[PDB]
Amino acid sequence: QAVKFAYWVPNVSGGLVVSRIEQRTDWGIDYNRKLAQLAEAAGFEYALTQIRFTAGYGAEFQHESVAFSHALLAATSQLKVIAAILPGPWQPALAAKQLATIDQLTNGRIAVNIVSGWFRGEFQAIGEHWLEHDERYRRSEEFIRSLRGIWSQDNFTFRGDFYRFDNYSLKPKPLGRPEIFQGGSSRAARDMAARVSDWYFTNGNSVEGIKAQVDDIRAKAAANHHSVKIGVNAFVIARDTEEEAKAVLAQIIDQADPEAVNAFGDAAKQAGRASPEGEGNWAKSTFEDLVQYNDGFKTNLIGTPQQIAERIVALKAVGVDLVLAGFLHFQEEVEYFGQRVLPLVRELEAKAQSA
Amino acid sequence: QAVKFAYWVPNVSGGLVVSRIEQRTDWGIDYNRKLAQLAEAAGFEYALTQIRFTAGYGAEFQHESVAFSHALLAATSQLKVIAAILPGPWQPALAAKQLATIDQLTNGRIAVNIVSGWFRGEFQAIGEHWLEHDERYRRSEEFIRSLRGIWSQDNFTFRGDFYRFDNYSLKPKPLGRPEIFQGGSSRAARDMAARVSDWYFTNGNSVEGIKAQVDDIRAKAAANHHSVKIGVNAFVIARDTEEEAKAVLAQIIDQADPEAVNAFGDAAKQAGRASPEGEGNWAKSTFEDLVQYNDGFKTNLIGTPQQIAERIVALKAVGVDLVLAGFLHFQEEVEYFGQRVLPLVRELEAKAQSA
Amino acid sequence: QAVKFAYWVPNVSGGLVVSRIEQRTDWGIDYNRKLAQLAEAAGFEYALTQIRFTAGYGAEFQHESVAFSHALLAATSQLKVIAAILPGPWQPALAAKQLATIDQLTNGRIAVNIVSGWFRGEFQAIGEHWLEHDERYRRSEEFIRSLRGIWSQDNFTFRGDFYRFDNYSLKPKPLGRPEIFQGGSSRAARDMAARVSDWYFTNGNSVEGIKAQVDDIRAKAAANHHSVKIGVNAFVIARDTEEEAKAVLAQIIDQADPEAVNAFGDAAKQAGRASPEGEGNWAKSTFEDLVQYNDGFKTNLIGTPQQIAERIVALKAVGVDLVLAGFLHFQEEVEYFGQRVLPLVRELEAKAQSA
Amino acid sequence: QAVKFAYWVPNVSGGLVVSRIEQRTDWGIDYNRKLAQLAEAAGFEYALTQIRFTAGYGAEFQHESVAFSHALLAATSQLKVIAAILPGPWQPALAAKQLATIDQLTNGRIAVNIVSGWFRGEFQAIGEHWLEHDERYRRSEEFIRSLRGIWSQDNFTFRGDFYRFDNYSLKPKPLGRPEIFQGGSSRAARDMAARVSDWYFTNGNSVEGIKAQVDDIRAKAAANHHSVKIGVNAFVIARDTEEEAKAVLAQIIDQADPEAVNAFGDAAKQAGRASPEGEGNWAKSTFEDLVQYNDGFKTNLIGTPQQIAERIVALKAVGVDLVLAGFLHFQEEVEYFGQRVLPLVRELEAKAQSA
Ligand SMILES: Cc1cc2nc3c(=O)[nH]c(=O)nc-3n(C[C@H](O)[C@H](O)[C@H](O)COP(=O)(O)O)c2cc1C
Ligand SMILES: Cc1cc2nc3c(=O)[nH]c(=O)nc-3n(C[C@H](O)[C@H](O)[C@H](O)COP(=O)(O)O)c2cc1C
Ligand SMILES: Cc1cc2nc3c(=O)[nH]c(=O)nc-3n(C[C@H](O)[C@H](O)[C@H](O)COP(=O)(O)O)c2cc1C
Ligand SMILES: Cc1cc2nc3c(=O)[nH]c(=O)nc-3n(C[C@H](O)[C@H](O)[C@H](O)COP(=O)(O)O)c2cc1C
Ligand SMILES: [Cl-]
Ligand SMILES: [Cl-]
Ligand SMILES: [Cl-]
Ligand SMILES: [Cl-]
Repeated sequence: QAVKFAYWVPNVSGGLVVSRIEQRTDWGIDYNRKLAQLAEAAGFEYALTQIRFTAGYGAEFQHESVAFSHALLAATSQLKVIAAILPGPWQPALAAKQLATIDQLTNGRIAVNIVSGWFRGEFQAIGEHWLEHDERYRRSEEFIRSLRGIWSQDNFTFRGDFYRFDNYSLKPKPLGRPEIFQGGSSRAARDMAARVSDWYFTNGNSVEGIKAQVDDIRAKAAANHHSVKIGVNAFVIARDTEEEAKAVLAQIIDQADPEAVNAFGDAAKQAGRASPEGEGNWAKSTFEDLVQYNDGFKTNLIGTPQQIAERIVALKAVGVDLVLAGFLHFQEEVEYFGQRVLPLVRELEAKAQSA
Repeated sequence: QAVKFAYWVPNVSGGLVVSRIEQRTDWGIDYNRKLAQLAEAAGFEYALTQIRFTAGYGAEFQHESVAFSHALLAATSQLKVIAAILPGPWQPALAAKQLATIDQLTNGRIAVNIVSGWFRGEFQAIGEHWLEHDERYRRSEEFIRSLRGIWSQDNFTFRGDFYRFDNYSLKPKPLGRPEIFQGGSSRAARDMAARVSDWYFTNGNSVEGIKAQVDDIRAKAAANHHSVKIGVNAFVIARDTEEEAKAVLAQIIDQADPEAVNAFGDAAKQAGRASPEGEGNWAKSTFEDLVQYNDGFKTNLIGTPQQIAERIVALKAVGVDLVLAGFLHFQEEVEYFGQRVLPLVRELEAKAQSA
Repeated sequence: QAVKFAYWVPNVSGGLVVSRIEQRTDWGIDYNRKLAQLAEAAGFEYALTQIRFTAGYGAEFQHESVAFSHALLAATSQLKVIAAILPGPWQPALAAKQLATIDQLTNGRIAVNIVSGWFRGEFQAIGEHWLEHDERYRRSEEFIRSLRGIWSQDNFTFRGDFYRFDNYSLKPKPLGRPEIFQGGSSRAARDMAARVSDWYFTNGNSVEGIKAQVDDIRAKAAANHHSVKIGVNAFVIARDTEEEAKAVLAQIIDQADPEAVNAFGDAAKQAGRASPEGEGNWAKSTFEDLVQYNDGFKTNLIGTPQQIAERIVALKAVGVDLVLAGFLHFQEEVEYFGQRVLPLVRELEAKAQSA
Repeated sequence: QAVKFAYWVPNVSGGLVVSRIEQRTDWGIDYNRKLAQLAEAAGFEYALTQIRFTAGYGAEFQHESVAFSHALLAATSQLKVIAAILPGPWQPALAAKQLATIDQLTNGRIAVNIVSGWFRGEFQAIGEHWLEHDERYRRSEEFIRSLRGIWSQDNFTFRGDFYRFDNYSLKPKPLGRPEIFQGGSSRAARDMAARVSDWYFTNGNSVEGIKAQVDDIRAKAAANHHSVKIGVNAFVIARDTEEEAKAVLAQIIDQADPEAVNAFGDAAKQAGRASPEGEGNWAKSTFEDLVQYNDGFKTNLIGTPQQIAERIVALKAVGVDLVLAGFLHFQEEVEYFGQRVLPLVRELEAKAQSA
C-alpha cells in the first residue's frame, strides 16, 4: 500500500541525461557506494543498475551490471539492488547461479531486471543475432521461467525454444525469493509481466499514458491468476521553488549533446516503433524527451517538494506501486529527496488512510 | 625466478578430497574471507576458485566462481584471485566485461582460469551441447583470443567458428593486463597454452610426468615465440613428522566416499581418456588417486616441512614456476605452511643463488 | 532484350488465389508435369516453385520445392525451374550441393529463389527462431554469397555472422552458373538485390510503384558495379473480351474465403509493415489485393490479349525484364497465353525494333 | 524369413574401394540408372546412397544422396532406395518434408539411412561444430524421433536438446511408413538401433564379430519392446573359381592408393576409436582392411558362387537379415550375382525350410 522508491544507479559515465551539463555525479564505485548508503538512509528500497555492453546515449564507460550490483550490496545493509540482464549475451544457467551466490553473500538482497533489448548495434558488435521485437520477449519469458524454476525446484526441467534444462539441481539456491523486474512498455512487455514477472517497470509518461498500461496489465494478470506490481521512471528535479526546478530542466535540455541524442533516437526505433503495434519505449519521443533516456521528464516530478509529493500520490491513484527516480546531482539530490520530498509523501498517505 | 604459490579456494562443500574424513574447512564466505587473509599473510600470491554448475566429486554445494572471487578480492589487499570459467555456459563478451569491472574495483587483482570441460552430465543439465575433446579446446582458444583482444584494443573484430566480434569497444578495460590461466594436460591443452595462455595449470604428477609436459610446451612455445609459465597441483600434507603426514593421507583415502568417487571417475573419462592420444587429466587415475580430484597426492608434497621444501625445489628444476596447493584443514594448514614450509623453500632458493 | 516470362508452379493446394472459386488447377505431380510441358511449348522460360513448410485453409498441402522442381525438370527439355529456398530451415552447404547435383542431372536448368520469410508461425512450428525483418535479409545475403562462392570456386572460405565455410570444395559443381533470384520488396530486399542477386522478383504493383523500385535498385547496383534484372508478379486474366476478364476477377474476389484472407493478411504484417520503413510486401494490401497472395491483380494484366500485350510492353519501358504470371486455370490459360498473348508481345517488340 | 539384399550405389567417383585398379563402374546418373534397373532385375530389394559433402577416401566427386536417390527411384518401379542423411548439415523438418514429397512421387519407395558422422574435417569445412561421439548419436536419435513423428501425426510436438517442433502438421505425409536405417557399430549405435530404428546397418566383420553385435542389440531391443533388423556390409567378389576371386582381391589391395588409405584411416579415428569403449567403425581396421572403406572384405563373400551362398546362409544363422553388397565392376557383377549367387541362396533357404 505505501508507495515504494527506487533510484537509477549511475553506473554509466554520462549520468541519467544525454547532456553536457555539469553534474556532481560519477560512475565509479567510490561515488556509488556512498550514494547507495545515502539512498538507503533516505528511504529508497531499491537501486536499479542498467546494463550496457558498449556505449550509447552518451555513456562512454559503463560498469558491468551484476558485479557492480554485488559491490553496492556489500556496501549497504538493507538496500535491495536490481541487476539488469539482457538475454542473448547472458544465459539463464549462469545468471541463476551467479545471482544465487550473490544473494547468499548479501543476506538475500539481489534482484534482476530482465530487459529484452533495443540497441541492435551493440548485439551485432558482440556477435549476437537480432531477434524480432516480440520474439525477444518470447526469449525473455523463457529466461524468466528458467530463473524462477532453477531457484525454486530441486530438479528443474524446461523444454524451451530458446533454453533447455534437464533435471538441473542448483545448490546453493538463493536465501529467499529474488524479485524479477522487467523493463519495456510494448504489448509484448505487458503480456510477459502479466504472466511471469513480479514488477513491470515502464518509461516516464503522463498519468493517462501510465493508467492505460496499468489497466491492460491488471486485466491480463487477473485472468492469468498472477500478481504483478508497477514501477514508473521519473527524472526528479526538486528545488525550493518551482522556477528553479524549471530552470534546471531548461539547462539540461539546452546543453543536450545533439549527436548523442539523435544517434540514440535512431537506435531506439528498434524498441516500441518496431513492435507490431508501433507502441512502446521511445515510439513517441521527441528530441527533448530523449535527453532523459527513459522518457523521465514526462512524469513531471519537477517543481517544489510539495508539488512532487502531490504528483506521486496522483500516480498511486492510477495503480503505480513504485517511483523509479533519476537525478542530476545524485548524492545531494537523493539526500534532499529523503529529507524534503519523501516525508511529504508519507504525510499525504497517512492523511488519506485516516479518512 | 622465485617459485610462486597458489591455493585452491574451497568454494565447493566437500573441500579438496572425496572423503568423509572430518575437516576444519568450510565453503561459505565467512570461512573463505579469513582463509584468503591467512593465505596472503602466509605468502601465497594467488587463490584459485573452481567452477561448477552442479554437484560432482562430493561437492553438493558450490559457490559461483566469479562472484565468489569478487568477494575474496574485496576482503584482501594484495592477494590475486583466479576465477575459473567454462566456455559454453560462459560467453566471452560477458566474461570480458564482468572481469574488467571486477578488475577496476579490485586494483587489478582478478585473473581467469579457462577450463575446457569434462563433466558431460553437468552440460546436459544446463542445456549445453557436448563438443568433442579437442573441439572444446578449439572453442576455449577462441574464447581466450576474444578476452585478450577485447581487453587490449578498441574496435576489436574476430571472425571465429564459435565467437564473433565486430568493431567491439569495451570501456572500461581492465587496469592492466589480466593473466590468463588454463587447466588441462592433454595435447590439445598443451598446444593451446603454447599459443595463447600465460599459465599452464596441470594435475598432480611425478617429477618425470611433469617434466614430459614442460618439455613439450617449451618446444612448442619457442616455435610460436610465446611465453608461458607452469603451475602444478599438489595436495600438501605437512606434519612435524613424516609418519604423521602419511597417517593423515591414509585416513583421507580410507574414508573415501565410493558413490562419489565412482561417479567422478566415470565422468572424468571424458577428459584425457577421450582425447585422440588417450592422455590427459585422469587418464591414469586409480580409485585412490581420484580421492584428490586433481591427482594432488601424486605430487608427493606429503611429509615434514623439510622434505616438502626439498621436493618443491626439485619441481622447480624441471620447470615448475608455481605450486598450486590443496589442504585438508585449510585455515590451520595455510597458516602452518607460511610459518614452517615456505621459509624453508626461500632458504633453499637463497642458498642456491649464492652457489 | 526480349521480355521473358515465368509462371508460378501451383505446388500448393488452392492454386494462386485465396478463393473458393472452382479452378481447373491442381498441386499434384501429374497435373504439374503436363503444365510444365505446356508452358515450355507456350514460350515460358521459367517456372517458379513456392516454398512452404505448413499452411491452413485451402493451402493445406504443399509439395517440397526442391524435389518438386527436380521432378518438373525431369519432365521437360528446355524449361528452367526456380526452386524457392528459405534460409533458416535450409542451410547453404546442403542447398549448394543438392542444387549442383540437380543441375548436373538436368542439363543445367535449375535456379534458386531466396526468400527471406514472413510467416512467423511456420518458423515457430519447425523450431526456428524469428529474426528481425532486416536481420533476415542479412542472413539471406550470407546464404547467397555462400551459394555463389561454393558453386564457383574450390577452397571457398566465408566468415559470416550466420554461416561459416573453411576451404570448402564442392564436387561436382553445377554444369553452368545457376541464376539466383530473390523475392521481397523492402529496402533490405532492394539493397541485397543490388549487391548479390541476379534477379529481383517483386509483388504486383502499378507501373509507378514498379518504376520506383527499379530506379532505386539501378542506382544502388551501379555503385556496387553489380548487374541485376527485374521480374514482376502479375495474375493474368486474358479473355476474348475485356468484360469477360473483369467478370472472372469479380468472381474470384466475390468467392474469397474471408477467414483465410484475414489470417494471411495478419501474418503478412511481418513482411513490409515490419521493416523500418514500413514498406515492402503486403504493407499496403487491402482485402481484395490479398486475394492474390503476391498482389498480382495490381499489375492489371486483365483484359483482352491486345490490352495485356500493350501493358506488358509498357512495363518493359520502366525496366521490367520478366513477367511472372499466375493464372486461375493453369493448363488451359498457359496454352491460351502462348497462342493469343505472347505472339502479340513479340509482334509489338518487333515493331519497336523497326524504329 | 528370406534374406534380403542391398547394393551400395556408386554415387562417389572412386567406386567402393580406395584403389587405383581399373573399374567398370561410374558415378554418373546414366551408369547408375542402368545399374539400379539391373539390380532390381537381379533381385536386390534396396539400393543404399552414401552421403558426402566433400572428398574423402578417394571419392573426388560425390552426387548428393537425396536428389540422386530420387533420380534412381524415377528410373525404377519396385526398387527401394535408401538416402543417407547426416544430422547437422541436415535438419529434420526439411528432411521430413523433402522425403515425404519424394515418397509421394515414387509410390512410397524412399527410405533414409541416418549416419552420425566420423569425418570431422568435412564438418569443419561446412561450418558445423564437432560433437563428441556419443553426443552425435544423441542428436541422431532426436532426428529419427522427429522424422517418425512428423510423418505419422498431425500436430507433432517434440521438445529436444537439438530439435524443437511445436504443433507441426506436415502435408502431404508419406504414402505409408518410410523405413529408417542407421549406420554405425559402437555401443551408442546399438543403443539407438534398439530404441528407434527399423534397421541397424554395420560394417563388414567376421561371423563372430557380427554375432556379438546382434546379441547385444537383441537383448536391448527386447527390453525396449522394439523391433529392429540387421544388415551387414560385404564386398562381394564372386568368380567361377576361388583362385580368380582371390587374385582380384589381391589386385585391388596391391593397387591401393596409400596416401588416400592413410588419410582416411586417420579421419576414421573419430568413429569407433573415439567412442568411450574404443569400439565401433574402423577401430580395428588395418591398412588392408581400409581399402574397402566399410570393412567389406572382412565378411569374406569372396570365392565361388557356392561358397558365397553358403557363407550368406551362415550369416543368417547369427541374425543377419540383409546383406549389403559392394562390387568392383558394378553393372556386370550385379547381373552375375543375380544369375549365379542369389539363386543358390534361394535354393539353400528352400532346403532349410523343408527340414
Ligand atoms: C525502466 C527501464 C529500464 C531499462 N533498462 C534497460 C537497460 O539497462 N539496458 C537495455 O538495453 N534496455 C533497457 N530497457 C529497455 C528494454 O531493453 C526493453 O525491453 C526494450 O526497450 C524494448 O521495449 P518495448 O517493449 O517498449 O518495445 C529498460 C526499460 C525500462 C522501462
Ligand atoms: C588445475 C586445474 C584446475 C581445473 N579446474 C576446473 C574447474 O574448476 N572446473 C572444471 O570443470 N574443470 C576444471 N579443470 C579440468 C578442465 O576442465 C580440463 O580442460 C578438462 O579436464 C580436460 O582436460 P585434458 O585436456 O587433460 O583432457 C581443471 C584442470 C586443472 C589441471
Ligand atoms: C515473387 C515472390 C515470391 C515469393 N515466394 C515466397 C515463397 O515461396 N515462400 C515464402 O515464404 N516467401 C515468399 N516470398 C516472400 C519473401 O519471404 C519475402 O522475403 C518476405 O515477404 C519479406 O518481404 P519484404 O522484403 O517486402 O518485407 C516471395 C516474394 C516474392 C516477391
Ligand atoms: C553401412 C554403413 C553406411 C554408412 N554410410 C555413411 C555415409 O554415407 N556417410 C557418412 O559420413 N558416414 C557413414 N557411415 C558411418 C556413420 O557416420 C557412423 O555413425 C560413424 O562412422 C560412427 O560409427 P560408430 O558408431 O561405429 O563409431 C556409415 C556406416 C555404416 C555401417
Ligand atoms: Cl513508453
Ligand atoms: Cl594429468
Ligand atoms: Cl510490394
Ligand atoms: Cl565395425
